[PDB]
Amino acid sequence: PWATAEYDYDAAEDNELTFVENDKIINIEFVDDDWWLGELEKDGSKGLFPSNYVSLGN
Repeated sequence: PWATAEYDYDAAEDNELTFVENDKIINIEFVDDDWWLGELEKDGSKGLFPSNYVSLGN
């Protein structure tokens, strides 16, 4: 599925995404309970992000 960011998230590590509220994260992979892997719609970057920063769908 894809999701919409509810809050800005700033990466703190090289393997993380950085995004702002309302950005879409696509091709989500549920690799962990608290951290998911995804791809930004806006630029194709991929990485980990804390799951509570997004909400699936629109």
